Amino acid sequence: AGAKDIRSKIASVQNTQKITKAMEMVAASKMRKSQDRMAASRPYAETMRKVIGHLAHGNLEYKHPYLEDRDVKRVGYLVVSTDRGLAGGLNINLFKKLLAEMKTWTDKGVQADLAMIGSKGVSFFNSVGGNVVAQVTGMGDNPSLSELIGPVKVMLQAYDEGRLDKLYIVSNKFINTMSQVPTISQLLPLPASDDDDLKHKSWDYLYEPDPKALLDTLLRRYVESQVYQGVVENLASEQAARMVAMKAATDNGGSLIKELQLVYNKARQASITQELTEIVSGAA
Amino acid sequence: IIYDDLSKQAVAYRQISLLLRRPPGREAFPGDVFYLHSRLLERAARVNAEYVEAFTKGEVKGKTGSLTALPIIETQAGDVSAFVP
Amino acid sequence: IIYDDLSKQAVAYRQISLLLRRPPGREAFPGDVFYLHSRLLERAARVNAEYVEAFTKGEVKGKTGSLTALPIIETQAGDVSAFVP
Repeated sequence: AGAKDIRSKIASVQNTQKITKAMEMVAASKMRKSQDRMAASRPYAETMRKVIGHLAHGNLEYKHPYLEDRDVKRVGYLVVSTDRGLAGGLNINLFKKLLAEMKTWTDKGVQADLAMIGSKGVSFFNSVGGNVVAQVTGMGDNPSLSELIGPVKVMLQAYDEGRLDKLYIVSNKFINTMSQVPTISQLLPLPASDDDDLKHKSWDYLYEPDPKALLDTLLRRYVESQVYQGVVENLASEQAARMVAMKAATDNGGSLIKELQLVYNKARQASITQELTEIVSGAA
Repeated sequence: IIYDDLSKQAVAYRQISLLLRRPPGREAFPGDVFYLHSRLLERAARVNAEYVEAFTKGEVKGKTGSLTALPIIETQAGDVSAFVP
Repeated sequence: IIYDDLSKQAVAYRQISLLLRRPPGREAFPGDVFYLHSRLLERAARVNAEYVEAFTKGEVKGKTGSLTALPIIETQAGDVSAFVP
């Protein structure tokens, strides 16, 4: 206490308010760039899904494993998490939803399996004791598909090798700048769109060399693309969450300055009074 | 009975006291700034029927008088923790 | 030697000074409250063997003497700036 300590504390809180204002600005610009990098990713997945729609269950169809709902004896999850803190409640809401569903699956006696994108989830699920089999970390704000090839390779290999029976990606969904929602959604076996290529009756492809070898790579590339889109939406959501967190923190710093200054003024007045009284009432 | 400001009574007493060279205490209020308000507000009382009988020489029987006080105090910046409040 | 709360000897000396009408310093402490504690604490010393021989008139030779002091002070709200600390 005393005017000098409180004045030092006011100075430090003003500095904190500067820092958080700057972090809010930066997060807003990176949100814009990340939700451009997000929109740039749609065409690939959107056309590849129409190709698969025509080739898999169109006017002709095939019997690839990834398309059939076989019996669930254990599940795998791909978890997207940030690499950086100060993002608000994002990661923990996501992880609590994930744990709530993994609880059901393990109650039914089916095991669960995890592969981690980002280091926050890695540390968290190491602390909880989940089974993590593959991870990639330190992508930061520069996600690239060539890094996601590993962890999704592990899960696909373990799927068609018969050691999984369902595969999910769990990630946040960027909806509106002020709102973001965690979602667990399935990507194996392939979920069935209502797009009708019954109008495509009018034709069929020439397959070089044959359709069966092509459907396989199309499905693998499609799964990799959806995982990448999940990563990128989660990145834009991290930015849009850090923005609002830092806005709130700047307002809290501002509302705290106004209390520290009342305490400071009271201490200043008390010190003037005590000094001047000691002098006057000491003399004579 | 309503005292419209007992902060301004305290300030006027502080004036009268400092003009008499009396050493001040916290926030420059005199030593007996508590006794000032204490001996005032302690009169707002309720008294039993025997006190009323004895005081009024037996003219009033079985009634109990009372005086209810609502003092008003003004607090600078919402500080309920200063010497006079 | 462990002087317990020398911050309470300073208050006793302040009382004695203010009753003798001596000029009050900061926090009403007397002027020579530094000289009060200084000449107390400068007695805790280690003395060389020659001073001990001269003092004991030759009875003790070749031994140093020593007195160690551990005064205690109490600081209100971590204020090491106050006059006594």
